[PDB]
Amino acid sequence: AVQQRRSSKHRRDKRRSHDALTAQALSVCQKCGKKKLFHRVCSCGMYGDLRVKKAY
Amino acid sequence: SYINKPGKTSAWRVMTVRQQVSAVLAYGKIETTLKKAKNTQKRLDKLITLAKVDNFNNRRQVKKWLLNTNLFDVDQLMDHLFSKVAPKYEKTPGGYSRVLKLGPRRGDATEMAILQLTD
Amino acid sequence: MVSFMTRLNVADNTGAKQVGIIKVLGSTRKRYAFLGDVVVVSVKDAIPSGMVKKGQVLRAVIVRTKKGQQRKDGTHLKFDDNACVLIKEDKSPRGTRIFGPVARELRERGYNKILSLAVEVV
Amino acid sequence: MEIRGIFGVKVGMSQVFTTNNERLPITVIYCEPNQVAGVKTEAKDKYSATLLSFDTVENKKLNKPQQGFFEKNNLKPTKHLQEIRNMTGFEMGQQITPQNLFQVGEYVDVSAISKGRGFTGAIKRWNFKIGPLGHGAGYPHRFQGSVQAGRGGASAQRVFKGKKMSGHYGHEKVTVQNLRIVGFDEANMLVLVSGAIAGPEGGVVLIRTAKKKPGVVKPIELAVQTEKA
Amino acid sequence: KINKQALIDLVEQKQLKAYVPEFSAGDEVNVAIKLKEKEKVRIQNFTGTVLRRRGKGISETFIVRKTTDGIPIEKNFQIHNPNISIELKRRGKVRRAYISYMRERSGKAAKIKER
RNA sequence: ACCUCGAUGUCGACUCAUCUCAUCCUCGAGCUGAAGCAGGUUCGAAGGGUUCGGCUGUUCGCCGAUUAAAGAGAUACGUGAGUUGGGUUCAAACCGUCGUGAGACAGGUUGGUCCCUAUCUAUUGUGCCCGUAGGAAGAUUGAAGAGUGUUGCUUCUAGUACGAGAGGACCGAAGCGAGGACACCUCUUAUGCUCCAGUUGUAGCGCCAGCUGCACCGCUGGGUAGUAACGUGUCUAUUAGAUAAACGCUGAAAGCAUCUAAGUGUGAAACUAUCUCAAAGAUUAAUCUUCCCAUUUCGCAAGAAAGUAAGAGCCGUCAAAGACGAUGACGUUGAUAGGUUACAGGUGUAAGCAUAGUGAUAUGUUGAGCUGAGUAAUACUAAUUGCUCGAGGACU
RNA sequence: AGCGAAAUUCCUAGUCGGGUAAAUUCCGUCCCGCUUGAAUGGUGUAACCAUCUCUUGACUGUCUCGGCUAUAGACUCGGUG
RNA sequence: CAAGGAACUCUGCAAAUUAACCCCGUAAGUUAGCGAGAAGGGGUGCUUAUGUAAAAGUAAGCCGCAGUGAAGAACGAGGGG
Repeated sequence: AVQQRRSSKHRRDKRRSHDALTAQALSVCQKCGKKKLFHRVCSCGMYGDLRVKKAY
Repeated sequence: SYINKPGKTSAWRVMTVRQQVSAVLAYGKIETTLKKAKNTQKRLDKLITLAKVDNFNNRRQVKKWLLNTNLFDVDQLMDHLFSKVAPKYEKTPGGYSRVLKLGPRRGDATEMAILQLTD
Repeated sequence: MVSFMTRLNVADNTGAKQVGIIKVLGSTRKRYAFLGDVVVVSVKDAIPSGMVKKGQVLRAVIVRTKKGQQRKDGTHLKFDDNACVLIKEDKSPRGTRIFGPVARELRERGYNKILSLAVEVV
Repeated sequence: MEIRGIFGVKVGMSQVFTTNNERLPITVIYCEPNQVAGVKTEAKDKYSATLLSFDTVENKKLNKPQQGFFEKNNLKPTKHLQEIRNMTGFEMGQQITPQNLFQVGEYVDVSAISKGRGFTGAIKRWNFKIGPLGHGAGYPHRFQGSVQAGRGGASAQRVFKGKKMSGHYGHEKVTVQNLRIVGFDEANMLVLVSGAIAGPEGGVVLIRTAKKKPGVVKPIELAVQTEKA
Repeated sequence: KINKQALIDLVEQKQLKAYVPEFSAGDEVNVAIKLKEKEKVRIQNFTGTVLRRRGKGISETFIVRKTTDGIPIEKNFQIHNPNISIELKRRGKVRRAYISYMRERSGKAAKIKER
């Protein structure tokens, strides 16, 4: 199946109005800088207590 | 449609669950997909709870849920369990382990997560 | 469940050995032959020492349903075979004797005369 | 006709042996005494109805507007508020008990949300016959059927609106009519309703006075066991 | 608002008895059926083996199967149905909670019995 | 032969049907060479119902069993971007015929390609943004709608009206059913691939037993929950208004008569409500309730330091929901989920032990042991020590 | 001669009997065979048939009327396209 | 996958039952070779014992729903062109 008359560029630009991601959340760890995503581990391998992993 | 890979059927799932729980018992920390770790923690805490009895029936029951690794053999792993795993988990009922959320993977961008043991 | 074109065994002295239900009565497509109904049947195999032979069609009453139905009395009944009693288009039947136990829920729909000549009632 | 009402939640199903040597499948509904939140006659808001509260909860688990509305009229802080048409006999602050609302064996209708099963297919939604599977089947053999009403310039040239087609099913308020209540329990605020009630346990359940039967009463009685070894 | 979801049995408790004996499948029992045709209360006798024991409280149902004159008969009983007297005649060695072998097992073969 | 040949895909059944009324049934009414039952014909009424099979490829048709009846048609003689190719329409061949022959025949027979990931409209649900008189949470109104609106049998009235006898009701009531719709899992079944019991072949746990891996889930018998139905409960109606055909009342033109012109009525499963569902994007964007704001001073108080306190969103834990989005419950006063303990429920006597026995095996510990979802208590683990949008009433 | 409403029959859905609750299909028999028919062979013929057709025993989700499970796909997230 | 068992469909198309081992039994017809594994029935596990070279074979005992337990092993009958 295919269209009869070709869709113009403005139809495409209208359609993709909703294909936009939702931004994530910035978070400042109490024992780590390098602002991170909320509800996950940090970059310094911590989570506020529990140095569970290294940085490697 | 036609012939394809066997996939993630139940037998493969439980086999991977047992392998993962044996590995995490052998070492202590495991990084993997969050859902799989959350599912496997049930069997993990089941085995930990059943291991505190220290009886031959419990040994026989838990034998069919453990696969050895490079660090410990099956007998070595059972000896480790009877040595330094049970006594620490007598004062805390259930919830012996914790799971935390790691960042996304580079290639698949799926939610990685770590599972470890705690007091 | 005794549906369209179903074999069942005769349970009376009619000279037949095997009978087959062909078309149910009542309303259209009711597809049910539960206890107490009247159904059109056709005898398949007939032997001498009887009164009727093969080829002809009759109207009979089903008695035995292997599946069994939950009665409105709180008790369930089951059977291991299906059978029917041949009648002569009236309340009184052509049968003179009944083989094996029969039901009782058909008491409200009449036919107690037929019910009165069974070996036992369950 | 005047219609009373009450709210509650279904918690289970059992059966009860009644008189005349037969049974009755029963659902058990746990209701809790409520507070009449409001009554509106047809001379104030033109709809004579009654707003009631149910599923009482503590105060620290409720938003500011609803708790303020509840404390304005000196009522219990409650979770659910809903209206029932054609009821004016009660008054603000009065409690409603099922034992003081009906008789032993009258007829009352029930309503509840439906147990949704997700995006249910067309076959289960409208009981359409499956296509043949032997002697060839094509790619599909489970589909709603041809909705076409005619080709050409102007015969149909359109899929008719409201044709039965797959989609959302369940999770929609449904009702069952002409049911008989049998048993009560004042010590546990419990009622027994004959038949089955749609909606899983934990959802909202509403009992209203029947309309097809305008409140006729015919007794229903159960037997009591009297056998001991 | 908080509920146990066990009140079903809490109200079911009133329609129970102690006459009913504890028994399982694989035993021969004879029960009596009371029939009421508006007069002449009739007592029946029904003997046979127990097939299953499912359900709890008021939902406990069981099956009686018998073979008479070459015809098998099977009936299902709710335990707490009114006017149902049940007694234990003979019990033997049980193997399964629900038995599925009563259609190719006939006489002249010793059915199991215990002490 | 006027559109189509740089494509308009023809028969038939299957699924789904829709529509019209010259009505097949149910409904009402008249007439009748209509005693009653039972008829025959006509008049309005299309909401609903309108069977299953054997024959040939099938409508056509025959026959069989029945049903209140087994309607008449159209929609590209409905629907191959929905199937099925039996027939028609391919290349093969056979038989009869035609033809001197290649070959053919509306003559007969056997085999044989059926593609397409949907752009829009339409439709089924479903969401994001804006919108509604400042902003949120709600509760209702029902403008315009949709769905549902078949009925059979037996008994009572009653062997009563009627007819002579035989025969045999209109009007109402009761119960029993069958179609189809709504849900439910107490019983009954099917299913139940991280459950229970039994068991073979093999590879290992060094070895006996006991195990796991694989052998269609290895196999066989069950079964938690969920899930459905062949299972169970309800619905099929009661009624009001205005009515169609009809039947009237009184009364006129044209002193009579007249159902009609005025006035007034009875009156059909049709029409509008009473039944169920959704509903203010219903621009006629509706009513009410609560909560918050209006904070000295700066062009249009215009963003000027305070940009809601009301709430919502980001993220997390989940199923009463769930394709994502949404809905619903809860985010440390916290039982939301996973644990641990208690139990239900299912399976059926766990291993080991003691012991009889040549030995499989049997007997007591042992109605024990085990358990995926179940019912609860319990902060044990995860929901953290968080971020963002969010006010000066726009118009009398 | 033999055969015969034969896949040859338009009339014809030929007659009749049988199988069937019912047979435009099947088997057999009836001949005025349009144009049957003898080396374009005629007639039976044991066994063979991925040959065609007819009836029938058991067994069957084809069906009465559908239902459940698992996967892979589909479907949201990532990469490519 | 309950009950039915070919009733949908042009046609039992496709699917499912019979499967191997050895032991009985097997008709009409027939170019006498075949038809024929015809059809239709029995059982196959384990332990002990008896035996021959081990086996194969037999007797006694044990249990389950089931004993080529798993998989891999043939649906026939009849009438024709």
